[PDB]
Amino acid sequence: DVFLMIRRHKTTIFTDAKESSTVFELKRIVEGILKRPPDEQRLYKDDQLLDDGKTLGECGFTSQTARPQAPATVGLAFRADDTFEALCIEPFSSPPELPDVMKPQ
Amino acid sequence: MDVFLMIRRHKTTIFTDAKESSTVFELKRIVEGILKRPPDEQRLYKDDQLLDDGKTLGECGFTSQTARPQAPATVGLAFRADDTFEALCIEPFSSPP
Amino acid sequence: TSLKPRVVDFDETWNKLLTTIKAVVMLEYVERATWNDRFSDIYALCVAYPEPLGERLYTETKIFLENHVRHLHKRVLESEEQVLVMYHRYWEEYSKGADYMDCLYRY
Amino acid sequence: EWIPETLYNTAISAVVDNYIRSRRDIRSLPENIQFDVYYKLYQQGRLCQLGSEFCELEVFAKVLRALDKRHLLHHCFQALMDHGVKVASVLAYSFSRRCSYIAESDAAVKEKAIQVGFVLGGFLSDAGWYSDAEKVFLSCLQLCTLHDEMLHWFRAVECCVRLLHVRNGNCKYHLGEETFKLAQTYMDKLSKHGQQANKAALYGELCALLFAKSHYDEAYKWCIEAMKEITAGLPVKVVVDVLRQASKACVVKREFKKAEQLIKHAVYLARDHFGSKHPKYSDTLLDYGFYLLNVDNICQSVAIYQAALDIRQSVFGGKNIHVATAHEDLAYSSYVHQYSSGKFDNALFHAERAIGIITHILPEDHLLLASSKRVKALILEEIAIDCHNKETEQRLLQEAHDLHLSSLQLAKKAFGEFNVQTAKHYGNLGRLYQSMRKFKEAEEMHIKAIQIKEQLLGQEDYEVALSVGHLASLYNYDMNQYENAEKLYLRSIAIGKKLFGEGYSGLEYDYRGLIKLYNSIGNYEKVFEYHNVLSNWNRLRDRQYSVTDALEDVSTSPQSTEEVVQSFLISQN
Amino acid sequence: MYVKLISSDGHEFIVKREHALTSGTIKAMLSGPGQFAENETNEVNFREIPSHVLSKVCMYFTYKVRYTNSSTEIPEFPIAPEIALELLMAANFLDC
Amino acid sequence: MYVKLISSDGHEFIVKREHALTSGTIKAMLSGPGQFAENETNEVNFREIPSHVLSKVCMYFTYKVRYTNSSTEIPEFPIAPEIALELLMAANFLDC
Amino acid sequence: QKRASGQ
Ligand SMILES: [Zn+2]
Repeated sequence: DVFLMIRRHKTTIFTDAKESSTVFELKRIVEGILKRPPDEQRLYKDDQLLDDGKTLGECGFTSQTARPQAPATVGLAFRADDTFEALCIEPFSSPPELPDVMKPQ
Repeated sequence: MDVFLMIRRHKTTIFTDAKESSTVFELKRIVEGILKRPPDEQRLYKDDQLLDDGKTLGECGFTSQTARPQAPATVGLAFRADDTFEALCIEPFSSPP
Repeated sequence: TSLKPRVVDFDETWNKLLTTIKAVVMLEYVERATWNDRFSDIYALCVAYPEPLGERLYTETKIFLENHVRHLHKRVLESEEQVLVMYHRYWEEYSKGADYMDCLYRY
Repeated sequence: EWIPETLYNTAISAVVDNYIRSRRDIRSLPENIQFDVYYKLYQQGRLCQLGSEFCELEVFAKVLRALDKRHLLHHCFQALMDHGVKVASVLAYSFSRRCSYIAESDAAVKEKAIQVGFVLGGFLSDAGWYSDAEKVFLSCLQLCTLHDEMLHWFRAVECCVRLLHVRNGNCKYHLGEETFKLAQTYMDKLSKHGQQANKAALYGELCALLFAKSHYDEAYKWCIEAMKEITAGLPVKVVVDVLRQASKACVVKREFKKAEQLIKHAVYLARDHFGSKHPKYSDTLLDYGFYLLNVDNICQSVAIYQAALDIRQSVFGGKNIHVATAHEDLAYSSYVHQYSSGKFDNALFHAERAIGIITHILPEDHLLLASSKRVKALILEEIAIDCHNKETEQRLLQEAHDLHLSSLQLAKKAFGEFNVQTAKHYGNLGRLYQSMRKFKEAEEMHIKAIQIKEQLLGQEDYEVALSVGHLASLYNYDMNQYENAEKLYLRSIAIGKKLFGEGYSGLEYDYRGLIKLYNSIGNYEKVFEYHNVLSNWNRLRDRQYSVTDALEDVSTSPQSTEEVVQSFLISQN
Repeated sequence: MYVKLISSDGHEFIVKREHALTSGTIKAMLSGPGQFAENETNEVNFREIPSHVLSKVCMYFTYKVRYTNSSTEIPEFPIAPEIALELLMAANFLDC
Repeated sequence: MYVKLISSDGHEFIVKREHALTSGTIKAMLSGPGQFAENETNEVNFREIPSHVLSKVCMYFTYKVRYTNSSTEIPEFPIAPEIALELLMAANFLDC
Repeated sequence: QKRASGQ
């Protein structure tokens, strides 16, 4: 059982998939969320097309590195009209950088 | 009794010691033996006020109880280019953070 | 600057240290201001941040001294029938250098 | 002479007096300076200002890098734990929490965390906080069991070596075998890659584990393995630990000739590298006192424990488990030394100090009580017999009975019904019921002790000898069984003279009882010849009162490393 | 005989060598190639010691030398709390 | 069965509705006028909760829901030191 | 005394 963060531009789908389930079910689970067919979308594990045939365990989504505490992100594009777009995954925010008390100042 | 002095002239902060009964001319002798200038070349400035070349350190205005080695009494010093006896330019050490 | 721990890079500081240390041994002239600044370099290496570079400085000094004694050994061995005199002068130079490097590495 | 103070120590006092307004900037100081400010805070008695900065793991990591002034750091830490702040548990939890976050980080950060964990766990194990050093070492192992690379097996087997030392001392013997199996698995993983880690420390820790569970047959084999694994490149601490554990395993199988060499070499190595004021030297002194107490050299053993405790009261402070173990070891040695004299004033004071520390720092259901309590439960018995009153005698015997029952329950819960420690508790209970005039219960307890100990140890083992001596004293003086007492006294005398020779101290306590037996039954020729035997024993006893101090008996360089080890190994054939 | 302890601000702090040798680091700086016994006075350039703390160090040199083996009551060195932390860093580096 | 936890920046953390009702405040926001099923997912606005902390909140939702009544020993939720204070106020406001 | 020291 593997937990993911399917981010496209600013959305962040918090889904849970079986370790043995393939990428096609991961694309089809978005049908009930953003209502767009799996044909017109492709996933992205850090600039890596995730094809329908290969399973989630093959493409590095092991349950050790995508635990619920820190799920592993995966990109997405919705093809626009006919040509897919680049990963515009925006970073969340910069938390207030607490100063290091051991830093000499 | 021992009296400790922290004679200062510009950046120079020469440290010295002399007895209470010691004379200002002895301080001139010390500066001559260190800064290589004749006693008439300099006149000491105790608390930005001119000091006579004679007299003694006991009645000068400082004594042992106010010139202890752990807190020496500062003394000004200046030279001259044969005339006009250019004024002292004691600068502060630094600003403690 | 100030006498505080600071993020100092060991490479360039050790190179500046070595250009002086190679002359501290074998009795070669160095500038007095340079010799006095190498003390601050030793201190900055020893109290560096995040991790003090005293271990690295000691290891590099050991490696340099081993290399220097090896080079002196090669220069002594390559000369024959005069080995004693030039060995003695090399030993005098290296003893003075050892004393002065103990002075320099006091921190 | 009134030498003025150094500007360093004068500015340290000025910095401490200005501590609040310059607390943040002190953390940005060299490690040698920063430790001295905190040591001055401890010296001035400002523990709360010091304890609020030792609670942070990163601030305590810099004072841990001052390896020179570690004897002062141990004393400051023990002051903080006695103060009330639980810095040992706070630092352990902080390390585990900050450790679980960088599990996926790079190799440099994980290496830094592993080094910090080794220094912190070594400090907390040296200070005696084994329940808190285990969490640090568990987190270090958790880092090590992430990437199956080369150096990670070495660091993980080092973690598992250090987990046995913090589990043997914490009396977690059930987890000790599992930790050793995991370490041996990682050594096998190393051996699959053509690299053999040095297994001396692990086998010494396993020997400590098996001696603790009273498995002396296996403990001797594993200490033989550890001594075979000792090389020249071992650290002094590791070889000292292996040597003293091998001595403790050799003395309990009654190989005194080899145990003396091992422990004298261990004491010599501890005094050379560490000094006369080091925790490891004190540990070697405790094991040397264990040797001396087991070989009927009790008068020297008391002085050795007294030297061992005085190191632990100086390096550490008050309520510490190491000081407590030194107290409970010195209390028993003073008990056995002053058994004939009856002056159980220092022995009771030391046994009361041990319980007053262990109860404060350990849970009431912990195994380390079962030692301290029983030691008191011995002394309280002998004070009860010496006291002419009946009310005080009854009260003391009831208190000793409660302590012995508690210790027996702890030993049964930890080891089981068929352990040597349980047999010792049964023998002590038999002696107590003899003192409590419950003669049937004393007989049953002594029979249970004999049945448990005879199969576990040898048929003619020393412990069986002293326990049949106790049973013969019960049968002779109390139960008036004049034949079983005779045969058991003969067994005890035979084993004592076989093992310790004619100088064994229990020989007089057997001869006097046997003379009383024969006076009760007759055969005055036997009484006369045993009076002659007792006179000869007294002669040999007063002749062997040289009692030269064993601290200098180890001498200066009598032999060297891999010579005592080699002699011990070759002597095994 | 009068070393010239130059601070980081350019201040010269001419003080007797007997006093300055009470600190191990200055004794080390005056030993070796940095001896340079020219005109009886030789400078010791401290590139990272400010003047306001080097003055206190020199005053401590005079304080400690004058109070060697003295049975007279020894008052505490008046270290101002505003410079106590810097002086401490200048008391470890100088070994004074 | 999905709800769109919009943060202050604009990040639309679409988490399952069963996970979101772990927090009392989100369950209250999805009750009353907030339960009106606009689109399919109920857009919950969090104008005071940034994205770098709402992501951790949603991760905690999917962590607690998965790890509830766990038989095995449960691992602690990883909260970074820089996020801990902002995730403390977000945990109080959301009553999770 | 009657018996040996407690083990
Ligand atoms: Zn406190």
